[PDB]
Amino acid sequence: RPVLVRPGPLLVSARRPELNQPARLTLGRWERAPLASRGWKHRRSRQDHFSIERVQQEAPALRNLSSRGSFVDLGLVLLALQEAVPEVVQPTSVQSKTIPPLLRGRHLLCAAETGSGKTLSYLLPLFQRLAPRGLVLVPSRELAEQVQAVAQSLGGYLGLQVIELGGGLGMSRLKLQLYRRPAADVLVATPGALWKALKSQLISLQHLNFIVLDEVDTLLDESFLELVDYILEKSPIAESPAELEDPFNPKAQLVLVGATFPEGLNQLLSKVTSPDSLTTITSSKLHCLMPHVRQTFMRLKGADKVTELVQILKQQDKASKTEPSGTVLVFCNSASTVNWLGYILDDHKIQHLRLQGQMPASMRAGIFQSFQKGSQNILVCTDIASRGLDSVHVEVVINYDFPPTLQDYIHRAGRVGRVGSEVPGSVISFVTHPWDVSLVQKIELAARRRRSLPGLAS
Amino acid sequence: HTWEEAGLRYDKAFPGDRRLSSVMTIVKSRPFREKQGKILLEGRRLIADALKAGAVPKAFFFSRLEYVKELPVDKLKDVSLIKVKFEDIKDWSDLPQGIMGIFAKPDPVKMTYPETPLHHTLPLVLICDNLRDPGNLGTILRSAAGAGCSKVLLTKGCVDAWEPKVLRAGMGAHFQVPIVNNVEWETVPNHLPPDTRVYVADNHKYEEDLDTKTRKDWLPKLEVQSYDLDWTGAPAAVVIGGETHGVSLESLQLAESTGGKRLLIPVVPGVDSLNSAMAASILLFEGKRQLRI
Amino acid sequence: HTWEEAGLRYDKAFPGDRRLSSVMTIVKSRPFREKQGKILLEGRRLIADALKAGAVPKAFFFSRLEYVKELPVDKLKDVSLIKVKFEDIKDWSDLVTPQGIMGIFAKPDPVKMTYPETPLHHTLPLVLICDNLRDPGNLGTILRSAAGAGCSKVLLTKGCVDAWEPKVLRAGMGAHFQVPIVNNVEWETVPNHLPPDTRVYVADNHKYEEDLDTKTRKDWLPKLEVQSYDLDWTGAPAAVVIGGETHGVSLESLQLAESTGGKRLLIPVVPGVDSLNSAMAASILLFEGKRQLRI
RNA sequence: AAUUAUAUAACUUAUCUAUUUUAAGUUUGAAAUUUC
RNA sequence: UUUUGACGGACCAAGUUACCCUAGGGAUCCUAUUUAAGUAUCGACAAUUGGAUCAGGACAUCCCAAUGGUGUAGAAGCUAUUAAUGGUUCGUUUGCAACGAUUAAAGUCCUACGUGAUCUG
Repeated sequence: RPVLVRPGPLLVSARRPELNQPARLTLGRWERAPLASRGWKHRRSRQDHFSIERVQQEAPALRNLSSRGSFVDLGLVLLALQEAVPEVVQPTSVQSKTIPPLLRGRHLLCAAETGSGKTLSYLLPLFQRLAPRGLVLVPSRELAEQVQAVAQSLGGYLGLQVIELGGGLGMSRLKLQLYRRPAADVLVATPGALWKALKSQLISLQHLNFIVLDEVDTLLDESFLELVDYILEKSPIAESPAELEDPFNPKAQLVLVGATFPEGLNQLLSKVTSPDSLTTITSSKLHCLMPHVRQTFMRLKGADKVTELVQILKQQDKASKTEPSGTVLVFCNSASTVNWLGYILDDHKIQHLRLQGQMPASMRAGIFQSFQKGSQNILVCTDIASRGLDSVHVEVVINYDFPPTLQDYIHRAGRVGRVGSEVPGSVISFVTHPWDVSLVQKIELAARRRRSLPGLAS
Repeated sequence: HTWEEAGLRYDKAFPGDRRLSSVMTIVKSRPFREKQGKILLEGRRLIADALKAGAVPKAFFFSRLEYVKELPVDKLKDVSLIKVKFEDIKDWSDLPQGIMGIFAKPDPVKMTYPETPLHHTLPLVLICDNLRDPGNLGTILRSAAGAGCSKVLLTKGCVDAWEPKVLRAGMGAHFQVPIVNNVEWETVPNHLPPDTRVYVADNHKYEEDLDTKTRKDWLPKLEVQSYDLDWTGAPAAVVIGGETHGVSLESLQLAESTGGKRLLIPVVPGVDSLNSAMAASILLFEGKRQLRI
Repeated sequence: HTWEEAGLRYDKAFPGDRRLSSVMTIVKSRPFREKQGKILLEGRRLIADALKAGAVPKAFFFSRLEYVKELPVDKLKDVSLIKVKFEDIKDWSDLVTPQGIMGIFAKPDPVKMTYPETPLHHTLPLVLICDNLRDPGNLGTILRSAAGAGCSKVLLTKGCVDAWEPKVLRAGMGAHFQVPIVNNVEWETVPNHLPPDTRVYVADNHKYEEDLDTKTRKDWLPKLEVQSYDLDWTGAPAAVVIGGETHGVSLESLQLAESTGGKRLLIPVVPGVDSLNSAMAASILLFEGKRQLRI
């Protein structure tokens, strides 16, 4: 191929160079893209791989901050925010749109990607606006610890008490934890734990003034759908912002935060409030591909996945041997593979952690804290760790087992490129055999078209 | 640089060689290693030891060609001799003086043990009970190797004898005594030679293998014999208390059924159960004396 | 600053103190240990075995106060107790993660050492001589082997492992303090260290014997008859000489046995392996005498 | 290659023959199925 | 198929083809930007197999060096501050460890194996 004076950085780089896309080419809906995954059928061609390179070294979230209004324009506390969270110098796009309406008492629905500032989007108006005064519902216990820890840090600056309630915990133990802690202004609880307390009448939501739901799509899972309904009947909800500001008839302000929303959520919201009274805000990057994050795709058989994983681990070891490198996150679909793979890692004399949903709750909590403490730089975890896991220092996210759905990948994808990330994140996914090639085809096709992935509608 | 000389071929490590990648799966994964029936050897001397013993080798990786010439190349017919980076060998091994050797997983029943101990070989079987220490297992095999035991038995839960570290602890002792691994307790009676009496040196963790309802009535009242008395009048089997488990329940029960006793070694406190290498050593050696006399 | 809790006094150390720097070099660098003649002991109950057995304490550093309760509180009264950060301890030991506690010791004097009576119940009229021992686990295993066997007394010749080297002691895990050991025994004084004319048996089948043809082994040095290890050799007070790890017995040892009327003891090994691990080389011969002497 | 492999062939037992006190197993494979 | 008993999950198995078939692709220390100390012509710093030879740097101070205190009379020591100043050997290693022999001391590490530029096809 002739050497053009100005080549184009590879948008898609594959082991076979003939199909690489260097320059400005967009194919569109009608054109069938010649993807590297187009014909990834006959496993005889070992070691085929393609990687999406990082396009930006500067954080896109920090980019365009000058085009977004200041916190004062949002109605905002700043001195406490500067002391508590100096890192957020300027508001993000989601924060700028979401904060002003919340301070006015308007019910808000926020659809944005992980790490877009959704947590701070409601917390800032929540603090200014403020028998607990605020309730936080979180589906996974892992998220509860982070939310409680994050909320406690903010509370410590403001002298507020925050406690955590993890679902699946025994009724006697749950009561024991409640009695051993002082009264908390804001409570973070999971549907399983919160439902148990409500059934035993350990808490009342009639005096609740604010309810927070994190990961609404996950909270709407059938595992917690019934529990949420039981919570709703005990919770009076404000109908208009005027009632929220009415001292004679105070009611609870509802705020919804999630990355995706199942169809029919409007009907659930309609029976609690008028559809026109719900403020829906969508992030510009919601369901959009991340250019600054490297995504690696490699053809490996189940036998070769262990082979490449050792090679990848050795590559990371070599990188650490030359310059400091970030932690590596390994995602597996099943605990059995984690245990089966974990024994192989133990045979390699490699320090690593094993995390899966069926492990003891007490055991899981300690391991999660240990990883945050930096006890071990290698963590093997299941989808339970794809939600509510801190990955600010994670350099490589390894999906040993291919994620079943795009939504799960997004939660795994959100782990990299977070605010304050010390290292540039990377994503690695493995495909065993012709089981699944459409999912890779869809992801590759979207990148060439620079379009949102199919099926991500919230 | 790949060279062929006098029909002897040794290669040089290639960039991205999938041979090295496949080896890594085989080496550390014993189930895969058993699936491929291979073992890994460390050191020229220990490497040459297997060649002398007639074990079938698989592949050799070495930093210097001198090691191949230093080793007997005549026995290197079945090995692809590869010149590799010195840093790679230490990366491949979890411990390598410039060379590492892959060998076929030997079957000790099929292994050739020449005359010198066979003249001193006894109808004596050594049994390791829940021996979970890789160092002791290899360190143990010296005693079995030097003693001349007809066979060595390792109960289920014991360390893999063919693990390369156990070879380092024994420094080739696996090529000097038959070793049986992952023996089921129900099949242990079949593993004993005819008329063999099973003797258990007793030092307890083995009491945890007892049903709680039947825990207290299930203890065998098996006779205690001083280890200094004659016990080798007929073929005998020796049991070694594990470091973590000690002497197990089934060993005590089997000894009573086999007509044996407790060839009891008074265990000096400070070592709750005599070190399995120490416990193994004493039982074998004077058995040679007892039958020799 | 000393903190008092449940009758236990411990100082809070600060990183970078000159005391911390000295320990790091001693443990990590063996030559510094020889230059300074200092040793390291790890483990709360391992320290307890050392102090109860007469070990000379210098200072004890622990990450958590719980170790002090398990420490030999009787022997801590005059020893500096300082609670130190675990990171400081990690920088010191050859092991990244010690047992939460480590102690500084000077070279213990065997005369003042107190060994438990438990070996004595099984102790034999058998003395052990170590020749050019080079491995720490073997020495610790040898003393742990002796702590399991019951050797009456041990003689260490010149060139052997420093018995008090930190990794040597860890393998012993308290066995160093359970059996008598004599260090820096001169080869000329070895027969005097044993009862005069004590039959000395040399373990011979070695690494030097691998390089040297078997035939050329009796020309200039005294000729020792090769005997089977199982043949009764403890009819008289017996002494056993064991070669160093992967090196073998020295020339002086072979001279010793003939002068005392001893002979070579043969360990029949399967052809295809020239020798085996040295640690149990003592054990195999040590127990052989044990039953023979008991009978 | 993996997985089976009552084509056959062998042995064991029947079988069929002698005396006299092909089928069922297993093994090879004519092959079959799937992947490479 | 409803009931009675003391949180997170829907599939496994190699080659080879020149006997082939189809689809095609070829041939038939720089370099490119950006910056500009010193923009005719240029242009630092930057930004986009074992070995041998020679080391540079970090301080988390081993030796050397400067000091306080002392259960320091002096001198030695012990404890404590300050300091990277230059040094910090040669080998064996039955391969993760350790030993030998020396040294004022043979600190702990980093520096694409820290660092070598045949000849041919």
